[PDB]
Amino acid sequence: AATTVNGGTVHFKGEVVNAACAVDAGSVDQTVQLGQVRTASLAQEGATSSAVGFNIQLNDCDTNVASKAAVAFLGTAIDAGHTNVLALQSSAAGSATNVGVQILDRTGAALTLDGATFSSETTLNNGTNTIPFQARYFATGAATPGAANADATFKVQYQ
Amino acid sequence: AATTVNGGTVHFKGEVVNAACAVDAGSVDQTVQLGQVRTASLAQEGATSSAVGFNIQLNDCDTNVASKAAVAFLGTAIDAGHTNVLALQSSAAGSATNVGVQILDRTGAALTLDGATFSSETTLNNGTNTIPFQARYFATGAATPGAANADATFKVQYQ
Amino acid sequence: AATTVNGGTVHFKGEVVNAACAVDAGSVDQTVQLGQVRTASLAQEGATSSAVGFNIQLNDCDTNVASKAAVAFLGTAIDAGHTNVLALQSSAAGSATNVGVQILDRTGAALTLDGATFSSETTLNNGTNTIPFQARYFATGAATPGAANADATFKVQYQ
Amino acid sequence: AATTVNGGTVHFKGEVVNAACAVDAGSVDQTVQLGQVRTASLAQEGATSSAVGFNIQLNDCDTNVASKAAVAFLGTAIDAGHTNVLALQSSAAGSATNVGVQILDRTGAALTLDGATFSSETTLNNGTNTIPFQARYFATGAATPGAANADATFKVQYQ
Amino acid sequence: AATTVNGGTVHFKGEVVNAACAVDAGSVDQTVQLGQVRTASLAQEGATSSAVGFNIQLNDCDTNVASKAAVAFLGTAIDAGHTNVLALQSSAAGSATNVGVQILDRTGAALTLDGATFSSETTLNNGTNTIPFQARYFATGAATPGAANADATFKVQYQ
Amino acid sequence: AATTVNGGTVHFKGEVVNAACAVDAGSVDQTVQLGQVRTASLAQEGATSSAVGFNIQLNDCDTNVASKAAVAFLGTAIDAGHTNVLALQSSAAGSATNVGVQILDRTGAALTLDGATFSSETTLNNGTNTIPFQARYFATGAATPGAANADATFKVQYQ
Repeated sequence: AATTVNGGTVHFKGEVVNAACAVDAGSVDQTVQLGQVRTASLAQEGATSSAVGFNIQLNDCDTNVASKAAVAFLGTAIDAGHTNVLALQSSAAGSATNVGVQILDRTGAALTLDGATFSSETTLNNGTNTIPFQARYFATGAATPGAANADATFKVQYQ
Repeated sequence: AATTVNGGTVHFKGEVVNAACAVDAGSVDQTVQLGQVRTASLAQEGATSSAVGFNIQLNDCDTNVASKAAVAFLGTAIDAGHTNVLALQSSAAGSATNVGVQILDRTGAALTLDGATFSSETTLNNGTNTIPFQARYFATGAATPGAANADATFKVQYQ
Repeated sequence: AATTVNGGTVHFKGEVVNAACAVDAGSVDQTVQLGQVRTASLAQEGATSSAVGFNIQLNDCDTNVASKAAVAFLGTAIDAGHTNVLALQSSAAGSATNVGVQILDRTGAALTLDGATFSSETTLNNGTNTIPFQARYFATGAATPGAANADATFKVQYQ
Repeated sequence: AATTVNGGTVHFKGEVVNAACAVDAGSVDQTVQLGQVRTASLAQEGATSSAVGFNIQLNDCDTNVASKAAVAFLGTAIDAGHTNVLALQSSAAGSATNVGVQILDRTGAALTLDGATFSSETTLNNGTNTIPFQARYFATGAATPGAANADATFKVQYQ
Repeated sequence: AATTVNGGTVHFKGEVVNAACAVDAGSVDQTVQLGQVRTASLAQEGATSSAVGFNIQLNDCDTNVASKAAVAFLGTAIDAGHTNVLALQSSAAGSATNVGVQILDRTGAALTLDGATFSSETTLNNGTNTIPFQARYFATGAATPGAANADATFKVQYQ
Repeated sequence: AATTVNGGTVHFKGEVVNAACAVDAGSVDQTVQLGQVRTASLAQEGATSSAVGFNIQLNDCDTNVASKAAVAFLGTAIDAGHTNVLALQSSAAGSATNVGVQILDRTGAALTLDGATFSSETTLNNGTNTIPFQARYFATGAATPGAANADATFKVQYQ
């Protein structure tokens, strides 16, 4: 009485890289919860809210190949005058206006979202590594209620 | 040289609101572990179990705009006669029956899961605020072994 | 050689306030051990047990800004008829029944757990100040064996 | 001026069982921090390390229904001849080699990770209960630097 | 004027039992400082060390319900041939080997750490009672330097 | 009968390193409570509050492979000219402004949070070792009430 049935399907995602380190499986696709923000704290150009931090791990590093590392982000800018601010993208209607998302480097400086400007270097050691990062909102004009979600991709430079 | 490889993706979640307080990032989406409960403690209609507490945190409050707040929950009722009991929803097979989840206010009273009846008001103060809540199982009959998971959403009224 | 290895992570907790005093580090989050109690001493409604003492310590107080302080406690009541009794919350099963936790002021009167009614005032002095408090069990009926854990939050008023 | 705004989502997790006791909400999903271990302490097959303890707590126990309890762990073995040694799993790259984790019973003996061989029985009493356990590393050869995380599941027998 | 500031959190721990006596708050959870021991005194199997005393205090005892009391200890044994010796557990590294902790009854004998074999009975009187105990090291083989932390739990059997 | 039921999941976390010592399980992930601080003590740039101490514990040290150790910290700075000040990150709504966190060394000097500038070396001994550290707030300007949470990571050099 075997009583064999059909179970389903399993999908595997991965990548093979020729580099000194390998990005951790928990950092290739992660979601950061920023939380709600009051419009009273975003009332003029240049106003910023508080910051939320996230990390990127590097496994199996080898210092005999490379000793430094840097991360550069790529995404859609809010306009041509603010090249370091992300643009919100949730749906056709519902997103807020005159607001964006900034990414702060290890030195507290905003990162240009062009995919070529890399962050500050960080010395590595054999084994696991961690590179800190922060995110925050950045008002451009008068903020309005709505949703605020954004996506971005990053690349790593070992040298 | 300077080896560059592809990295991953980062997804940002948030919301902008026009209110006197903002929900904390750790309270927008949280899970509560109720733990196991014996069927012998749920034998007849109206029987309950011990409660488990969870909190909702409000940040950056201002008492010059509003001085009180209330929370109303929304979810699927278990029956037309039990409007204040949630219904279990995990999968198509392998869930308990004749049991539900109740949400208790800070006055020990059950909350109607219609999204309109708000809980008891609580005086706020400038800065961080916390609102207590409790959850417990409610039996509408004879309990049956199985899984017990539920979901609900809340809204905040700043009166 | 050097032989550098990965270490760990350190988390820092704190708060910046605008008031005459500041809560001590050991009083921000503390645990009070009530100890066991016999059901024979809790037989009917209104019965109480012995009290266990705890205190809140204030630091860097200044008498030129404020002169008196008071504390209000917020928590989940046991029912609508007993607003000064805190409800137990440990897990889904294994908690005692028809029993709660009462918090007594330095005057010996139980405080309502609504976050608005403050305790009796106490004159302060420059430097370190401590405010005494007591906790005891309270029975609303025939007590049953089980666990008895509870949590509460407090706010400080500087009048 | 109600000024109602959207909040968030709450997820509830639990289970209903027909047994003499119920597992504590704090023991259905727990993390054990083993800490770092030097490679010099793991040089040949069969070499172990120091132990770290963890507990499983049972609530609302009834002696009439049952008087003894035992558990059995299920997980992925590291090898065909090492069925009592759990295999590490953290990511594709960056994990220690030739080493696993062992789960010791209250009699100091290892446990087969097949989900069928239960541990030594323990007498119960009415109310809460605690069962002790220990975990340690186990070398199957020359150890290699890396990360070491693992997972397992357990079941309870109320004989 | 009326500056209100958020404070902190208070946690209460306790238990309600149906028995003749209740355990004092100072004996529910306590730490015993054994101090350092030279490895020269622990050189072969069966070697012991000097004893360190600790007490378990019972409150509100009644001589009508019960007349005598006894306790049993439950913990992880060091080996299958040594069932009355605890096993050291502090971390994955830096712990002593071939050394365990032995608990002695008021009669001078060592108790088995199975949670079923209770110690010698002790006559009680109305009011407060204390039960003496002693702890010492026990060498299974040749001692090695390291830490010697341990933990255990006890149950009281009124009769 | 047996009446076997389902339990839960156990998560094990650890690391295997090739170094002179190993970090204790209690020091790889710890929380430090700083307590509240008044804005009156943080009014100008360079003003500092009191200090709170914490330790990093090393186990199973060997004095034949290495004799001295050092610790370097990594985190997100608050400004380009304040590389020795850590930035606050709790949420996107409520956090103190112009206030950071400094990490002092056993020499009393602040450490640069770049992950390369190690602290002052300390002589080790065979067995357990402890390295002291202190943390404090640092004001870059006029302080603002809010939360003051922060995180950081460290690495060890066994020179």
